[PDB]
Amino acid sequence: MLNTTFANAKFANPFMNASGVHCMTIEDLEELKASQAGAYITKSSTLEKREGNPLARYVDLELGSINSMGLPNLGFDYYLDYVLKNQKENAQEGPIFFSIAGMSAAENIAMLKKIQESDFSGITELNLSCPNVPGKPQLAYDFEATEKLLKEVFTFFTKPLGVKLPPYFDLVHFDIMAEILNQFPLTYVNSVNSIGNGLFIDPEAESVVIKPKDGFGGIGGAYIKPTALANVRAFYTRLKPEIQIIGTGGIETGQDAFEHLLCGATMLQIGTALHKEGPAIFDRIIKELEEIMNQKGYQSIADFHGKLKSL
Amino acid sequence: MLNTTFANAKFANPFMNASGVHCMTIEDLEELKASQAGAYITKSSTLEKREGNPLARYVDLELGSINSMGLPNLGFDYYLDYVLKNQKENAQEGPIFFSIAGMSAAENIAMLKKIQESDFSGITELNLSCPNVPGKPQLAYDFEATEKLLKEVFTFFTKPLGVKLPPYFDLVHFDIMAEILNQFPLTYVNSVNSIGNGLFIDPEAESVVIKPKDGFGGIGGAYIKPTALANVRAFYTRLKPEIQIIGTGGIETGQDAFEHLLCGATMLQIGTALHKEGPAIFDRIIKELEEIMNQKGYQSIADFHGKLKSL
Ligand SMILES: Cc1cc2nc3c(=O)[nH]c(=O)nc-3n(C[C@H](O)[C@H](O)[C@H](O)COP(=O)(O)O)c2cc1C
Ligand SMILES: Cc1cc2nc3c(=O)[nH]c(=O)nc-3n(C[C@H](O)[C@H](O)[C@H](O)COP(=O)(O)O)c2cc1C
Ligand SMILES: O=C(O)c1cc(=O)[nH]c(=O)[nH]1
Ligand SMILES: O=C(O)c1cc(=O)[nH]c(=O)[nH]1
Repeated sequence: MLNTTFANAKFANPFMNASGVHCMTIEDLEELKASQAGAYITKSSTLEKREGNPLARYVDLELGSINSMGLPNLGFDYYLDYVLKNQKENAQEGPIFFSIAGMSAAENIAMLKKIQESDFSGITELNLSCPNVPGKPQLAYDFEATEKLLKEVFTFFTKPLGVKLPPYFDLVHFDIMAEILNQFPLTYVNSVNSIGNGLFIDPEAESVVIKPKDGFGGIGGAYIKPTALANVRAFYTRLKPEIQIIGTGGIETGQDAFEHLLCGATMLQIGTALHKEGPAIFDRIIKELEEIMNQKGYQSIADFHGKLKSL
Repeated sequence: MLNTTFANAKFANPFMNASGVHCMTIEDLEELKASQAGAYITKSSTLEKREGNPLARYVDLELGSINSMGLPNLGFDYYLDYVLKNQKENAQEGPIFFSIAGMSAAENIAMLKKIQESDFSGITELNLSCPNVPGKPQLAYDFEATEKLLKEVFTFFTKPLGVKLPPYFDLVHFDIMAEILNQFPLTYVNSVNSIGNGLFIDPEAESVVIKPKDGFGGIGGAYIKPTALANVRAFYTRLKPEIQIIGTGGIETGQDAFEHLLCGATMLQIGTALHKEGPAIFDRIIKELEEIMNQKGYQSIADFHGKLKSL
């Protein structure tokens, strides 16, 4: 019942990991491949391998998570070599998704050229929102710099490309961004990365709980669902239908997933809850969603996709 | 133990209602005066009375609230006449706070000129984040327009003035705004208004839960505490010490208040939790904070104010 078409490919169900979670090593990626996820995405990579930030850099909270990982990753070539070899042995009803988060515009262009030049036939996700690098305004909060980068990208990049966006909080920003993105042949937008630079405090110790950046980190989980649904819905009513949506933020239960799909998401990614539970989450949440659909008489996601009702 | 000095005035404790909650009529305001709040603030006003948005416009949520009130208020002259008459009968160890939220730059200047010309001797709060008017980018997300307005204001306004800001999510935005505000003789900044334009869905009805704006509204409560603490802390390490801070966002318990004061807030405001519980919240949360302080050996807020430790 959760069969999905996205970016002209067929998936068994819309669920994926969110970039950054369970997707750093080839071993992690093979575990996602073995799970019941519909599709999976690599850790956002940079040209050089990176150790990332000092530890403690991820903390589980009652209502979600806070992190400032610092883009720890094994480097672009490691992920590219893995996906290229995994295309060479044909199996996943499913392109692999490949996230990049260069430390500059130049680095993102350089990685996109290598992807474009390679045989990669999967789907690439450009991270415009990589939030826990110290010293850089999220690129997707600078509308002019975003537009300039995308213009340069689409002078050469003809393979399927989505962008990973930070949350926006003002309807006029949704208007401005949809006007920028609508001029390109983008495959998708992925809404939302972490809510940026929140703070969690241990009141007993009177201190922050993560080490980097004086304790400020991206917030995920149940704290952010209201903003994530809003971002998915607000782009769903504004983007051209050529650009589809991946919804990420606060997905733990089948009900949370239902809600993103009702707003207009086509694939769904799970971050915080997958961190906590491990890839057994995918079997649990697919069953929760199917049970919701069965109670409502729904046999396919097209029965309620995008059909959130106003009052 | 909770005696506080702020804006050169003395208050019995730092707690207040947040603007918008329990502060629309004279009767509401007299109930906050009667309660144990240390101080209180009026509903944001406009020059003309406004009925505000269609109903359902406020909803209680398990983790906070969503609202799109539309700035329902009884109009500037009604609040000004009330505070002016309440200054005339001398009592509150405590200036009243007066919030304004003009529908334009002109209306805000017009109301500020009336306050400056009146005998008002309390404190004014200029709302730069009034989020549920349909058709207007939050003014405080437009740094150029914010700076231009504040420049004009401080050509004439000599009385104690604070600004109510929306949450920021990028450390560079904290830098830009602190640079703008630090050039003025502002009394305070009040961080945070709601998280803007979030969405809450009833999955059984498959619809949004508030009427105006296709169900998008400001989010308050426990959802937003990580963001509000970050915004208080980030302005506390950047603002000149002349500009003090009011923390608002997700305060329900003594521990939540403790955390905001640890970040640097001097006064605290309670929105969602006061909506739910009514003015008896002030007695409860004062006692909770006092108990935390007693357990730590603290006899005054200065023992821990702003002393949040990094790792
Ligand atoms: C541990 C961690 C690492 C993250 N790293 C990335 C990453 O490399 N790239 C990406 O685009 N987002 C990353 N994020 C953001 C997630 O992809 C997702 O957008 C965020 O956690 C919102 O989802 P959630 O509520 O399910 O956690 C990361 C999140 C987590 C918790
Ligand atoms: C019912 C509603 C009305 C609001 N109206 C205003 C108001 O007129 N002006 C103001 O500056 N903020 C208003 N806000 C925002 C609150 O002052 C406070 O910034 C927001 O609720 C965050 O606090 P909380 O987590 O304690 O709710 C209102 C909030 C509530 C829920
Ligand atoms: O690796 C990081 O810290 C990271 C990247 C990103 O895009 N989002 C986030 O929450 N963490
Ligand atoms: O009146 C409104 O809707 C209101 C104004 C404000 O500044 N903040 C908010 O949450 N609601």
